[PDB]
Amino acid sequence: SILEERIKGVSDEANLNETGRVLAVGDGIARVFGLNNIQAEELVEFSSGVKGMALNLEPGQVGIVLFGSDRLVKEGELVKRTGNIVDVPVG
Amino acid sequence: PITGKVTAVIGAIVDVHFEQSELPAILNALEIKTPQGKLVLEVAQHLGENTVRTIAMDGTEGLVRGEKVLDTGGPISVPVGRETLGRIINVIGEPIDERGPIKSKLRKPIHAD
Amino acid sequence: TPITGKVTAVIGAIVDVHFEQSELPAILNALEIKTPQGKLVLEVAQHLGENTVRTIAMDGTEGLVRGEKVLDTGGPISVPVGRETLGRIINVIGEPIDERGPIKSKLRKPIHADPPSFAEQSTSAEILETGIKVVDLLAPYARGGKIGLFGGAGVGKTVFIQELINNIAKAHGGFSVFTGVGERTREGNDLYREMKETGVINLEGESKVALVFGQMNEPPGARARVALTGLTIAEYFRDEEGQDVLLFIDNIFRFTQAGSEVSALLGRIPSAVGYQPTLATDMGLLQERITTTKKGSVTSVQAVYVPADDLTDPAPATTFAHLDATTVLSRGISELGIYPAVDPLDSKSRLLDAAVVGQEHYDVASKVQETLQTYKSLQDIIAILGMDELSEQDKLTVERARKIQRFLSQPFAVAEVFTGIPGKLVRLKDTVASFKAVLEGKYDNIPEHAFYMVGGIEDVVAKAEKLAA
Amino acid sequence: PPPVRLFGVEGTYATALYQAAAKNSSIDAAFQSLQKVESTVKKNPKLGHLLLNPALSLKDRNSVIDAIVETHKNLDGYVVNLLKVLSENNRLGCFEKIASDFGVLNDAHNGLLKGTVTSAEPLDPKSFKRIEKALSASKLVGQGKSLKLENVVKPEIKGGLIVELGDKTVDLSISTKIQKLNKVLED
Repeated sequence: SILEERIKGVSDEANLNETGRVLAVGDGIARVFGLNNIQAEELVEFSSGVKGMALNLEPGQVGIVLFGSDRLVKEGELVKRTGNIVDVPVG
Repeated sequence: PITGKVTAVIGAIVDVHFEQSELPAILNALEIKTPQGKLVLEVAQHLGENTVRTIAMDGTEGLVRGEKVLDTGGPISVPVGRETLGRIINVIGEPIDERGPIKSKLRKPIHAD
Repeated sequence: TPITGKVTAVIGAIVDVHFEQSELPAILNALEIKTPQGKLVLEVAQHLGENTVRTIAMDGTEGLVRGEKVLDTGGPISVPVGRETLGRIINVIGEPIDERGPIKSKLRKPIHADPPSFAEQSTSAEILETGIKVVDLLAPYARGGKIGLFGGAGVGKTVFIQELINNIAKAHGGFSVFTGVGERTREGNDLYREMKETGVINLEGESKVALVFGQMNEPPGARARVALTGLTIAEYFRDEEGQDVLLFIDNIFRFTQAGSEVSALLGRIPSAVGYQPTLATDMGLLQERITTTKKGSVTSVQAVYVPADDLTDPAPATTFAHLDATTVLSRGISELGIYPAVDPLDSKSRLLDAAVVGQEHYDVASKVQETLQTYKSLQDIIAILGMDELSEQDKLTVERARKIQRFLSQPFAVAEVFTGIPGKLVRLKDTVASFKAVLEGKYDNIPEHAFYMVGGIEDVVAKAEKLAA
Repeated sequence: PPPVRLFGVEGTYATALYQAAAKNSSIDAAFQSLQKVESTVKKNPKLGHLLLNPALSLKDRNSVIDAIVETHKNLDGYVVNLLKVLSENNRLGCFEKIASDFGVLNDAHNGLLKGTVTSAEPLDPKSFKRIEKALSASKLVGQGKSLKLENVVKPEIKGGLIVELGDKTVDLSISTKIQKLNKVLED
């Protein structure tokens, strides 16, 4: 419909598989909307150069734990999957 | 600049609702023009829906839920310089020594890594 | 049809699944989510209704993608039992963790089972000799009993038990179960090796012991149901094989502790000192499925890792309720250098009685208690003033008690390695005599140093000669 | 006054809508239009399923509402206010929830009841009819209060039947009778 077309128009059109956009944030833990694809205890990278580990996979939201300062993160930043469980270079 | 209307004043924890998509970042400094003078609120959370949770640096008495807030844009920026030597400055970085408006070079954010 | 589901939540190791079809789940069912890391076993623990279960997950829950296919395997996790359990160390599911390949089984049995009935109960009290002087003297164990230890933080909680395993279970012919909940892996490997070496596990032959071992590394949830798994193995021996069993559990504090971890996540408002509000029921179920019934006499040994060394904490408190003997071992008596570190005023058994170990034993024990109680009483005076300022009559009692305290330390055979002092296993018949003599002050005439860390009364005499040199 | 409170939450929303439109005496129209807007919400599948979950502003949400009332003219005025409330509460997730609840309230106004005669097997039509008749004959069905009778297959109750409707049941399944038989012979 024309209504449906206008609905597509007013939407951001990200299906949020493998990316989320952060909701309310602070206290060094974040609640993200989306991240439909997301492994448990994965490392996610926020668009602010700070990464966090998903702890609570909850219906509709995922609760990342921010490995980094609050000042860096603001609401509605785009969270991309690092795609890997928390790993550290070894050698 | 971003402006917002006060949407709670439970204790000295004042929640301010800011324009759509445009909300101060965490640790920013907000100034609410008050009959008192000014009230400085510091953003310490984002409560979602472009609302924040702030703490106050001045008394919150007589606030009306709806009062305009102005966003400085970052942690309180306090004057620095050899001018500031021997001057009593209160929390909002303003003279309380009453030796007049402190002539300043630079001002700098209070939170610094 | 397949009771498929998706993983609605993965809040810690308390995954929640949302079953699609209206085919019901059931509480204490087990579910297999197939993962590329092999399957993951979860156990339905709550029904939140509207086909959303909330499930305890035994193994780790890392990697899970929210919306992960499930299949319901139905009913509680099924161990495999047989004579083949003997000489095998098994994972919670039952897979050999000693990697001795497929455990041939006859019956695979549910981890959960109901406590046998009040009618089925049978009570007996055949004095088991441990060959440890303090144990025999103060609170002898007895067959079918539930024996208790309330050892402190790493006081060789395991070491005390190891001596007991070395003595009692090689003097027991029937089946025996070793279950080690959340124990340090390296010690477990040492134990496995020692058992194999002492032939109790004879891998070529048959083993009169079977083992379940749960590493302290293992995720909390696995540790929670390690007990239930072992408990089933014990039931198979007790019931199906009929043979008198034995059971060792170390630590049943881990059973409680694990429970405290999961409860909060499960959705429970926690009781004081954070303990689970389901502490009483859970402890109750575990300890009433361990019992001597007409089916079989299972002597059980339970070890409590006293947390923060406070025995008034609710977890130790509920343990005291379900035991027939306790032998609290405390850090203070350990610090004094007395190995074993059993508190002598905090040991009790229902198996200490004048109609059990005889009037003479009971009389001997009465005097031991009285002397030691006096000795503890005068600890204040001893510190504030000098020991010479003690009343002369009392000073004799104190000197006797000082000797008694030293006398009670008996070298152990598993400790013999660590201490370096050769072990001493002193007969129960010998023990009564040895203490009796001391009570008659016969050998009270030689140093405290002589009494310290030695075996029988005769050994003290010989050691007096040694000391004299 | 309320047509008997349904739930506490979301059905308080439905209750309010109901009593307000009941006093407007325009419940069938409201219900029908709600069904229609619900149908066009569902028949907007991307972003009429995938924008029932909040992710966008109050102002942007309002503009989603505006597109929704653009999709068809007429929607009562009470359900146009209901959309406002939901936009303000930023919860369209429980919109279809409210729709279902309003349906329950609506069919309560109709008096149309729903029942079930659960069995472990598909039942005869003669049985359906005879039971519907029986239930109407009895005062179990109010008369003025209608009835639906749904057989569902649930192996749970092994064989037999259980008739269910209202807070009145008669359970003559085989499994339950066996339960008591077994139990009495466990004595």
